[PDB]
Amino acid sequence: MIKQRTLKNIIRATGVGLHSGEKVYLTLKPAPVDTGIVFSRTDLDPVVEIPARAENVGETTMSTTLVKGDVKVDTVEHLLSAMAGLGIDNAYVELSASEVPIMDGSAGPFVFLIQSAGLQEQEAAKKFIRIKREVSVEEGDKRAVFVPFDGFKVSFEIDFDHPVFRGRTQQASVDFSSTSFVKEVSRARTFGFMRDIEYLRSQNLALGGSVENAIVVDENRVLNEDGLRYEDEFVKHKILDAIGDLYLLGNSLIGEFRGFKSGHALNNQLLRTLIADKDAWEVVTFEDARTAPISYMRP
Amino acid sequence: MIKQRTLKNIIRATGVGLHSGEKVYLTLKPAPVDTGIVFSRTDLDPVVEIPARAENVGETTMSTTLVKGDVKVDTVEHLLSAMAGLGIDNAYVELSASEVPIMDGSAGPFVFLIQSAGLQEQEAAKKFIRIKREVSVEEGDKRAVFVPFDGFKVSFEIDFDHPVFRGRTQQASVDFSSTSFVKEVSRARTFGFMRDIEYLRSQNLALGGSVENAIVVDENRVLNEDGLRYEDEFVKHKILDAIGDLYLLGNSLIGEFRGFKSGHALNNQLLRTLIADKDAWEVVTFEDARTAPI
Amino acid sequence: MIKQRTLKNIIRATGVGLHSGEKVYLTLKPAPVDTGIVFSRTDLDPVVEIPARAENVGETTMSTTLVKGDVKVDTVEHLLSAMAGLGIDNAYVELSASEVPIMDGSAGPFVFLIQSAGLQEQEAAKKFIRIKREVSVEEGDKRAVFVPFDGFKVSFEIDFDHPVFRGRTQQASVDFSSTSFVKEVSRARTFGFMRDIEYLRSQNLALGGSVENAIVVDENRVLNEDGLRYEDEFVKHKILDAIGDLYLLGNSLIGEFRGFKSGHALNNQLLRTLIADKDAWEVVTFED
Ligand SMILES: O=C(NO)[C@@H](Cc1ccc2ccccc2c1)NS(=O)(=O)c1ccc2ccccc2c1
Ligand SMILES: O=C(NO)[C@@H](Cc1ccc2ccccc2c1)NS(=O)(=O)c1ccc2ccccc2c1
Ligand SMILES: O=C(NO)[C@@H](Cc1ccc2ccccc2c1)NS(=O)(=O)c1ccc2ccccc2c1
Ligand SMILES: [Zn+2]
Ligand SMILES: [Zn+2]
Ligand SMILES: [Zn+2]
Ligand SMILES: [Zn+2]
Ligand SMILES: [Zn+2]
Ligand SMILES: [Zn+2]
Ligand SMILES: [Zn+2]
Repeated sequence: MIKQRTLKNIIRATGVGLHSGEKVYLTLKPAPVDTGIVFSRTDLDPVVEIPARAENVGETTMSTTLVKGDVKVDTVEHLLSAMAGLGIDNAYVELSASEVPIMDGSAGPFVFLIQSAGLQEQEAAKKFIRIKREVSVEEGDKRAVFVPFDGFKVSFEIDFDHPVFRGRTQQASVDFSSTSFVKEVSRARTFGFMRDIEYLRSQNLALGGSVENAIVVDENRVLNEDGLRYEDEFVKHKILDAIGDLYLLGNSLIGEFRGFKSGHALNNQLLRTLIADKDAWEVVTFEDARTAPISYMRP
Repeated sequence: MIKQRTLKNIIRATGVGLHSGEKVYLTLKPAPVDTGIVFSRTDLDPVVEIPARAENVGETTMSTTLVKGDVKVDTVEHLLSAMAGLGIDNAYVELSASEVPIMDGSAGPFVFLIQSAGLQEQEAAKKFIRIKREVSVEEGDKRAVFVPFDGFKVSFEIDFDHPVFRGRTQQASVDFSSTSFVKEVSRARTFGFMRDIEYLRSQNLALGGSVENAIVVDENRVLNEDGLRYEDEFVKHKILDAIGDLYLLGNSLIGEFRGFKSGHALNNQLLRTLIADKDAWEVVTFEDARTAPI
Repeated sequence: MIKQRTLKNIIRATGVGLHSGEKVYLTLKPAPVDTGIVFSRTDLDPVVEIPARAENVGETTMSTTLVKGDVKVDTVEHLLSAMAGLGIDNAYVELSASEVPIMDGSAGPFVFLIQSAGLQEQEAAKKFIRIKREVSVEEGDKRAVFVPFDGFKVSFEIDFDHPVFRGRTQQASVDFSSTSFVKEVSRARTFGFMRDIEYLRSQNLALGGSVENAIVVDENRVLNEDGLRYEDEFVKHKILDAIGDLYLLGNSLIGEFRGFKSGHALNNQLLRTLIADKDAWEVVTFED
């Protein structure tokens, strides 16, 4: 049987909130079978929990935001990408504030935290969502598509014609496993223009955001002193975001995603569209010695 | 006088439908005086005819689509460009499906079929639509203009800033006083991005679309093994498109067209706007061919 | 005390109207204290006056247009930039038509005409509007912002990815405590594509527009035989426009403006937003 997985131990970490600029306290905890990933606001009394599911998504402006009433948690997608990447089905993510710390702008830190906590296989079948037919959404020139595929494959293309981007890799495809996620995707940082940072920092927004947690460009060049982690870092980050946003489905996906200039809003719209078309997907498990077409890291 | 023209004989051909990926059966037939170009769906019972006229254009998303009720024929513009280019006034176009076959992505195959069918002059004056005053339309950054001109002239400019287009010819003008439609325009293939083909195919659209019927590019380079036919092939295909779309006026044009990033939608809008402005045009004939534009 | 300033003498000029292609007559005249800059349609009877104030701006399609009822004056910003740059508080600008003549497409001619008129210091304190809190507006990808600053600074960035604009300065800052408006900004000409000119002409518009009053480009190159007045002429002209548009506040600014692809419409929207946000600004005079 292909089994569900959680964390072996509790692990804690801290970092700055992108929005607040204040220190946020993060705790990852084990969770029972069929819990999924659940965020909890432990600064609140009573504590408020928000399951990481598509139906709980609120705003999708800059990051993916989860909401329950007036209570929110944003900046969820990078951590969720790491949970998806390492095959973590069940976990609690406790936070002292309304956002997951941005860390270095990638999913790398979260991969390392999960690894440090250790993996624990659980006595319950892992559920997968298999794409059975094509589903797509578009918003202007932006497109996001699911097609059937025996495995998990994520493709993405951006299109920037600014000098800084002309001739750089702007398309990539990853045939997904834990191992191809950790080394080829997880450390890809988010990115934006310095003029966009300037604009947010004026009007006192994104107070924790800097070159320390993003690739920062201007019209002509990359401004980070140490350059890029990967030549394809820009497009790899979009793949990272897509993996994280798609994990709001609540289970590992068996299929193929293709994005063109897609963002959190379109990713979420694609999920909603899939979920509502019951003919386009099925829940599957792999029992009695059968195996899944996706490879995950051994505990 | 300058006489109306039809085909001398029937001619048949086949080609894959861009949309369906299925073989489509095409027949070009002679037609009486004042018929214009009429498309006929022979797969339907009863047969449904749609005159190739500006008023009959439904959608314009990827190609020019003629519509009558729930029946449509799209990808009409490349064939219409050849009819316009060779001066065919009257003809029936019978089709087994909701699209004209895409052939090689240009008007070249239709030039052969029309010329092989032969030209037949008819005992009636050929009517022309002469532009008397400027008319224009815009949509976002896109523009389309008619300007008075003693002849027929089509100018077009595109504006792509992707590396694959930076530096390539993206503007051209053809004055048909001196210049041949067949030699200078007809063989220019349509074009687009491989990422768009991928997407369309995933939607079961463009099931017949490939490098065999388009110039296919990515962000940085032309993907076709043997590259372009002409250096200016991109912008010349836009001129081909304009000539075909403008022939939905129903008559040869005496005037100048100028497009900037104009597509089938804006082209049709220009026609509808022109038609509504009754003082911006007139119909003319030439009892002495010597008085016509060269 | 820092005093208000008007013109010393009346000065006249003529030029082609950008829209009409007709000869337009202009007169600059002194004005009393607290008049501000006032445009006058002196071709009409009775004469119609439109104060150059943010509340009187109508259309912002290609230029800034002032309106009172059905009477308009457009293309005001280049002249206004000159008035602002030379510290002219009070003046009348009389016109024979609904547009300020375009001249050479820059503020240079207006600087020279104002300079020719001479300066007259007046017996009243000059009022400044000081920015005390950040104010911002946005429209699509365009942004305009005021930030507190001890002086006057204009920062601007454009973003064109056409070959003709690549490899040029597309961002500039001017701190007017160190930089001279007259030598570093005022001569920057307006600019646009020849295809845009051709389109306007076919609509019987911009009949007076040409290489004689603009930098004209195509997709790949500058078409003017003479090149550029400054390497950064394009962005400097946007700064020039910003200065003109901002002078519709009615007084000189103490603060910093930052624009990204901001045009006349967004510039005006920023002014109207600032005016309404009373806690973000104050009027100040200087006794010494
Ligand atoms: O990767 C993201 N979401 O998954 C980023 C995308 C983003 C959006 C806007 C930006 C503006 C300027 C710079 C970088 C930017 C990236 N969204 S985010 O994680 O919420 C984020 C937003 C703003 C930031 C500013 C500066 C550093 C890091 C940031 C991250
Ligand atoms: O020339 C045309 N109409 O007159 C083409 C324009 C077009 C639009 C979208 C494309 C996407 C990718 C490649 C080429 C494309 C060309 N419209 S079309 O004749 O309907 C057409 C559409 C899509 C195609 C895909 C692939 C080959 C040929 C095509 C033709
Ligand atoms: O500087 C301006 N306003 O402050 C110009 C901006 C502009 C707009 C559109 C253009 C089209 C083509 C060429 C240049 C252009 C400049 N607006 S304007 O002063 O009203 C103006 C408009 C159109 C013109 C065409 C030709 C020359 C000069 C022009 C000035
Ligand atoms: Zn679909
Ligand atoms: Zn750019
Ligand atoms: Zn991200
Ligand atoms: Zn591009
Ligand atoms: Zn075409
Ligand atoms: Zn361009
Ligand atoms: Zn200007």
